[PDB]
Amino acid sequence: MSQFEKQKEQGNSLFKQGLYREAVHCYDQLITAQPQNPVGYSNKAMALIKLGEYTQAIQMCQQGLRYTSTAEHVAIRSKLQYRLELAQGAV
Amino acid sequence: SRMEEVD
Ligand SMILES: [Cl-]
Repeated sequence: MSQFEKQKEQGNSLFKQGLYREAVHCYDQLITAQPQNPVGYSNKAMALIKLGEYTQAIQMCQQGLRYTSTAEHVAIRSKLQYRLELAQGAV
Repeated sequence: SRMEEVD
């Protein structure tokens, strides 16, 4: 495992343990170390949502998407979940 | 992993 993958597994272990602020802090180190890797932003956004920090989550999602290419094999469940939120938002 | 999970 590279250092990034080790730091990432630690953030993920904290996240799975329900230690969300702790995970955020590790995820911040992913962003710092690899600023063009969407995974830090995506992981940090989930931990933020768990904490009810919705505004910073939105900021992390927008930032991570700047470094994400197209995804051409999207699952149907994902589309149902996204379209549900998109539409709830638009109402 | 699932939508609700980390990566
Ligand atoms: Cl997907």
